Amino acid sequence: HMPRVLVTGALGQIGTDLSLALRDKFGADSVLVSDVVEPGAKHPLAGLKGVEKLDCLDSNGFEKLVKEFKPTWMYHLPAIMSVRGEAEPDLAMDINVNTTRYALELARKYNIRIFIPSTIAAFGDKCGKTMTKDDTIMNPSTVYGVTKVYTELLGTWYRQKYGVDFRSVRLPGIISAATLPGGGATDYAIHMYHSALLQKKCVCPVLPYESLPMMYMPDTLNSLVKIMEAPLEKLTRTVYNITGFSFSPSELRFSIERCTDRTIEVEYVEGPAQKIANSWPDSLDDSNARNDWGHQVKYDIDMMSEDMLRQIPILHGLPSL
Amino acid sequence: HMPRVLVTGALGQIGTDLSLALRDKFGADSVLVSDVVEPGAKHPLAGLKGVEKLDCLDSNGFEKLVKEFKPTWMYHLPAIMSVRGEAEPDLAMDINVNTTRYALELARKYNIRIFIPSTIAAFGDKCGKTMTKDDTIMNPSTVYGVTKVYTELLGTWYRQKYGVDFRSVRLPGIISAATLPGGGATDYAIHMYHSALLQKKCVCPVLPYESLPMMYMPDTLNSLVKIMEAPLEKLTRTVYNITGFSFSPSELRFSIERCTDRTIEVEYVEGPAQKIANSWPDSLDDSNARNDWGHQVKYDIDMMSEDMLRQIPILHGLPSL
Repeated sequence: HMPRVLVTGALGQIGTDLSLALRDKFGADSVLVSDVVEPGAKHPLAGLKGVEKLDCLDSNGFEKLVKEFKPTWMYHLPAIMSVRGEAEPDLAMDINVNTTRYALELARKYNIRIFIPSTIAAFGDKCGKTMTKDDTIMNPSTVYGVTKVYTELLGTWYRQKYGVDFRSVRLPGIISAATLPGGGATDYAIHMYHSALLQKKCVCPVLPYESLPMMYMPDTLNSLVKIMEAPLEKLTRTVYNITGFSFSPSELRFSIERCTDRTIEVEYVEGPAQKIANSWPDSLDDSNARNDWGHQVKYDIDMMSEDMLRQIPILHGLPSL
Repeated sequence: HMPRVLVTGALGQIGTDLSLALRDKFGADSVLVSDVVEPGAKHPLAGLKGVEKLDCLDSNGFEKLVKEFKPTWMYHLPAIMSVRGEAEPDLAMDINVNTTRYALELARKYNIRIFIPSTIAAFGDKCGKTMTKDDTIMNPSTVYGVTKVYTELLGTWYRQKYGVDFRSVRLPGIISAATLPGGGATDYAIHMYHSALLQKKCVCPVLPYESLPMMYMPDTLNSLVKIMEAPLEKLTRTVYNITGFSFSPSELRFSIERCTDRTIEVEYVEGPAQKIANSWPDSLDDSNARNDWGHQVKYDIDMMSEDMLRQIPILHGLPSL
């Protein structure tokens, strides 16, 4: 008595862990996962069955896959995110605007319950940055943000017009031990944990007191399954803020140093992430999600740090303790 | 010392009258106007020179025209509007989302000051319907509205990222004597004037006390030129509410009956327009436009009605007085 689940953009951070959690909960031939490239050699789902190559800009191949697999749920996860979007805006528009439109059409044509994530990047500096509401001014300063406002609104219209069961959350910063640190908006956090484990200098591009809403991956995974399991009648809206807890870089540093009893050498040197982060909320009001469908958080910042400092050596072979 | 002006979607109501006003102000070889079809036989600019056929979904033809004409201003006016958009959403998305993206890219590549209109249709029922602000919640219930929120935000991002001089107003209901009445959201108004002149029954699909922001075409034309003439430094934003005055159907009826001293036989019978109109503002706060660039209105509802009742017989040969 269980869903058939298509995941697109499955090689991302969320897509990888979600795919594995869905397989474990619903069995692996109940779950098909896809992405535009094949899993890299050491990628967590390299070698596994029921992972496919699919360019979501190839609308025929996209429909062919939906036609053959017959999903009842789809997690449509491809996105060019905030930092990379500012370098490759053509691709962010193609992915985040065109493949969203195709995905919604397929959800309509094939009767699929469709999850498309939005993001705190859909907010900008007029949002009311403290305990930001579900409904407020949306003035995003990144093209990624701009495309996600459109995705929210387009999905919602599909719901009203065609009865497409469109569901979404605005993802906060998502922390996990699998992620590698580059230049993403909230990547300083993961760089910080690596710096602590390697006992090397951490140059942090987000300013020390710039708070953001954040969550640890297990809580995210839980809520992403849970919003899809809810019956439609419990949902008063299509798009929900969700949060775990807020922190700034100085607070994260504090949590890590507390667990290790070692001071991280940190220099706060503004980078591209700062100006973006500063346009985003400090914290979200996620009370609609709590009330309608039971969004819950088990991790606080210190439980998260304990788990991160234990996992990262295991998953990436950095030094432990 | 004058602009070179490209108008796209020039056969619409605004496009036709604007094209003629720009020609008269700047000379006709300073103005190129285009649309996807040729002007119908009796259309106001049938026969004229410097009107072209161009499918704005043909991005090469679009660039070829910009390349050859070398505009310094572009009024990018094609749109599938609120009622028709609900019947042809594929076309509204193609036009209102894809051609907007092309137009902005061209404005960037070719250094063009670009006007793309938005609309009160970008608002929905959470906007704060009285004296709606420039910045508020945008929850449009029509696909046309959804695409215009995206246009606002995308244009604004082009401005910030690339220095594209993107300018926009949220058009209220626009009244003019040239328009013919069909099923558009605010077409009851024009049907009402025809009913009065023909002394026939008027079946009105908007409920009698449903107020909307409105303006008469000459004031619109004025503001559309004026926002483009402003120097960039006077503009504190890219998108401006503009209004003339608000009315409901009963108020319009009142104005017309007052000018004619004849009672119109009106039956208020809800149609598709009502539910849409009811999600839109009653009135707009246009004080930013007034302050930054001098938006001004000469017509009130009775001056408008006097002019409409004089023009419509002249332009369409209905009975006069």
